[PDB]
Amino acid sequence: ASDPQCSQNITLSSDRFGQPLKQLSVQYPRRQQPAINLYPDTLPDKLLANSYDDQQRQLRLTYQQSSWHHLTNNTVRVLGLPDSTRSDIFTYGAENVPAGGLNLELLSDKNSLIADDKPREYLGQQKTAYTDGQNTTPLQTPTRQALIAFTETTVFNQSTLSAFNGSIPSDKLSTTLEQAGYQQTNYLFPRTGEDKVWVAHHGYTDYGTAAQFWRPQKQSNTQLTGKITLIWDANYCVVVQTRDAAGLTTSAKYDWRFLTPVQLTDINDNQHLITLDALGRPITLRFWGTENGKMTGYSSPEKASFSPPSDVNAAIELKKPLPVAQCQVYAPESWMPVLSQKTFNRLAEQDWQKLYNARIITEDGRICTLAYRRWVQSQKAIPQLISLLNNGPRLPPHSLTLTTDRYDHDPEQQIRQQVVFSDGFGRLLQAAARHEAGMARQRNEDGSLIINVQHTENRWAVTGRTEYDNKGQPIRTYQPYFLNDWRYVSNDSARQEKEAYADTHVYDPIGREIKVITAKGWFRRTLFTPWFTVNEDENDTAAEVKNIDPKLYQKTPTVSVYDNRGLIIRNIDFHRTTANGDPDTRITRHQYDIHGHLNQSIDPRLYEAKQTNNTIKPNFLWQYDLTGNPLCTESIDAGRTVTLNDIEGRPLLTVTATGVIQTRQ
Amino acid sequence: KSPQARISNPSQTTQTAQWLLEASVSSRGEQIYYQYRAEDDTGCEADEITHHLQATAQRYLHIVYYGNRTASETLPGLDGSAPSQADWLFYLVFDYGERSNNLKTPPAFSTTGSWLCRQDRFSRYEYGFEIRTRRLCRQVLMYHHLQALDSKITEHNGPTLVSRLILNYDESAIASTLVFVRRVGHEQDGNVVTLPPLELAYQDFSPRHHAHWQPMDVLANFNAIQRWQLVDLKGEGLPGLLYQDKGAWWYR
Amino acid sequence: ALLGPYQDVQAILSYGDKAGLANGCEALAVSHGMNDSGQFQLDFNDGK
Amino acid sequence: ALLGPYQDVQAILSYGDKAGLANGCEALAVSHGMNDSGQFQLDFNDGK
Amino acid sequence: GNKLVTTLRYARGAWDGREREFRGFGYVEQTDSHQLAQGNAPERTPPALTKNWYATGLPVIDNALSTEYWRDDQAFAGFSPRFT
Repeated sequence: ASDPQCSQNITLSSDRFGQPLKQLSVQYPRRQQPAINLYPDTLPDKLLANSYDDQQRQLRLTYQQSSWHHLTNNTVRVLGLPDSTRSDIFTYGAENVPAGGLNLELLSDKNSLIADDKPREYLGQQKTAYTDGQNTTPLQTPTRQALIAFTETTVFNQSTLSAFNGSIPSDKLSTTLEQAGYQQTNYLFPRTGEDKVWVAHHGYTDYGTAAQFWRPQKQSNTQLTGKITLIWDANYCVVVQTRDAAGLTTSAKYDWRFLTPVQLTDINDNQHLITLDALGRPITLRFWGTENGKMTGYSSPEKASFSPPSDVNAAIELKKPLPVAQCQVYAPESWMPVLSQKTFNRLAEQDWQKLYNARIITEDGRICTLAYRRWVQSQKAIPQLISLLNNGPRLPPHSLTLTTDRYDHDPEQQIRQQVVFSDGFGRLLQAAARHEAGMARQRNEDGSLIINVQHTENRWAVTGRTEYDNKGQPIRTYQPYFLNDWRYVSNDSARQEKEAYADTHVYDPIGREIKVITAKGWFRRTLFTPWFTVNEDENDTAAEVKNIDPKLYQKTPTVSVYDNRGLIIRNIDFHRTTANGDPDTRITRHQYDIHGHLNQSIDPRLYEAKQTNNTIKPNFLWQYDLTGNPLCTESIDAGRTVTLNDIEGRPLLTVTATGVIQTRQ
Repeated sequence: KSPQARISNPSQTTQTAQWLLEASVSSRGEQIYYQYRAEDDTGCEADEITHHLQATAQRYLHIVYYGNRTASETLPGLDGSAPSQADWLFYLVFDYGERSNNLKTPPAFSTTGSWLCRQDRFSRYEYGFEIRTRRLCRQVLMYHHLQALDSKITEHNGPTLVSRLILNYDESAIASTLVFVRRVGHEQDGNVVTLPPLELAYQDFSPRHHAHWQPMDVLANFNAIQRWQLVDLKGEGLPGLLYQDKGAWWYR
Repeated sequence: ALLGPYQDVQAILSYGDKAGLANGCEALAVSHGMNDSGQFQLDFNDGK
Repeated sequence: ALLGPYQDVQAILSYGDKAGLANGCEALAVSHGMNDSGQFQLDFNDGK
Repeated sequence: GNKLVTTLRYARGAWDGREREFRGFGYVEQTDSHQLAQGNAPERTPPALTKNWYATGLPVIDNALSTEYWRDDQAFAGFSPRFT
């Protein structure tokens, strides 16, 4: 009922095209301890007591400024081309939140927490370097095609230069940043008294001309990396033959019915090829190439021709010396019933056309559920056709993979067979692998599972079997087992055969799992509150069965306590050495800052020492750049390590806690 | 722009009621041309002929031409002269009874089969003239100009079918709906590859089988002969029983 | 709304002090219920 | 104007300049509006 | 054999009148229910309700709708339409 976490997004301003020129995101402070607790439930007393922190009570106002180009005239219009943005965080206390909270009119007030230009912590900015493709120099007015030369973002400023701390001479630092590719420039949305900041120029693209359609020709993460290219096909819609800075190339061919690449040549000129069927589905593969200059492989289709079965069982029956690997038999209609063709032909002689026209039976012998039901409801049905349909087996939509590992047609190794089932929601239901002869679960032809096992060559390891709630969550999952078949068995029998093992998943309305009920006879359980979550493990939950007396683990959940940004600031553990004693409440503490990077953390032992002796440092302290990179880590156990990466995201140098300075070429 | 992209009064072509997309181009040069076919007497029943035989009423989307073989930022509508199939790489085609849908082989892009009239026929009058629609689309299908894409393909490749949707309709004459949809491809050797069909149902109606009677005891003494009127007053959405007395109204 | 067109009212309206009235003017027949009168036709210009 | 369930409306229409106007013709009753009059039956052939 | 059932409940609908069209419903409830198969569990994901309120663009309803909201004395002031 009370103590909610609250968040509010406010547009401060927008242009004539509805673009959000000024924006604010607000994270409200936590309410103060009420006279009456609403959710002590079954919690340790300490969980409410220790749930309060300064980080839950700061008013966070994230402020953003931006602009877009809008190109207009009587014949050409382009709207919304962003070219700039700036972001900063302001922080205020509870005393800065008026009754009723914040809203736009208050925020637009001349004395507003933003409006009178109060201090704020800079987070970063971004700019888009637009081009007409004929220039490396950015346009100040992007063109109709809005082609982009690169994008510019901030990485460092004076607060992050500070972050390098000692052992990093400032001369070397500015020099290194230039070497690393950072440029030092102005703010897109400058403010009085501010200096220049370091930025990265990245995501570079060169473009072709209108005649080639406006397609990219070359690209790089940055100017510190190799520039790579590609070839456009004649119709400029297919990427052909990419080429590395190294001079390395690849190549590919497309299946023009699907405009989908089917053949690929790698940098060692090796071949990889897939076949597509009529619907564009991948059909096996072949590959070949040399080893130590010696040609091996499954070879090309004209030497290694292949026709996959449509019958999934025929595939199961294939032998070792095959020309291909990973053969794909798709039976998307395996769920569809089939009338035995012969019994049907017998009945079809008089009724085919009725069922054909009624769309009960399709031109390929499939039976429609609706049409069938309509015919039966109307009493135009024949009992013999009804039984034939009911007799027809049905398996969830299914496909089979046949993996081979032998080159050419040189046999030795038996073919790996995998079966995969999925439902009509596109969720996977189960899969199994073929194994060597041994004991396996029996089944009835009608799909009933039998828990008992008998020896067979047709042994499959069935795993991952899942039943779902039809909203989006699994509800029942099974332990792996061996089946004496490959075919799917019915869930009804799976559930009656209680000796089989599976877990049950209970969810709240959100989709969060609340309770894991297991085969073990125990469960996992959790509580969600606006400030913390509680995780009860099996020893704790096992207390409720009412081995080390569960009383020891009773009411000792792990609790994660969050700030008002959803970050974890405290972890509460409960230490008991005996069932008959009181817990030592052990709280690990975490402090986040600026961007939400963890600023520091400390264990409860050193923390209580810190409380009486200020000599104690957090177990860990961090400093970081504007993208959140951990430029420096300082530890009570490991000393201080500093690392500086270039635009690419890789170190040019690092300094160990022992002062070893390493650099990279 | 062009007449095939318009809905207008048959007696006066200048009374255009509706303008239909004819062409589009993006800043990247990609562009699309939209070809429609006007309604006409195409296998009509004698009654259509006898009672309301107007022709170029409803326009139907026939073929959408996309995949620009040449680079240009010019809008393909140009001067209203329809482009050649050869100028485009891809085609979206709507079949209104032109060819068989139960072929083992794919259907042809170009045929001679006529459009077929449906039992379910209807018209609109809100534009001040009669706009007759005589049929529904039987199949949606997509084709690729394979040689433009590949270059080593036999010339008759312009029309390669890639994929089609079979549409089965409930032709009750009074009304019809789409009942089944199936996605089918074809192999180059004439094989049929499908995903199972999507089945749809609509609510049944048959007064012959479902008519039922109940006494309206609740409406006792209601009588249209006197001062009684059915009307949905105060709250509305369902008529109550109004009685207009001399100098007073009463209402149930 | 008491009755439909094929139902009749049997009722009589009367006045207590009939002493000043002509014979029969002491009462009114009621049989219709819709602005009715005790006579089949009403005419204010009737001589009676 | 609007009326409650069975409410009538009362009013007198009159001419304050009565001269040679016949006795009682200086005023008219109103009870329901709707082209009302001071007569239960308006009859132009009344003779008066 | 599991079935997911969902039901809607409508309220506060209104006609525009002036432009002869329907504006929509001021309020619609959505209830979900996991009518799952037997042999699954003694405990199931519970039913749930989504309570949605919408502008009809008709203050006679739109203002009234606030009276249907779940209450919280610590809540921030409710929102009002802004015109500029």
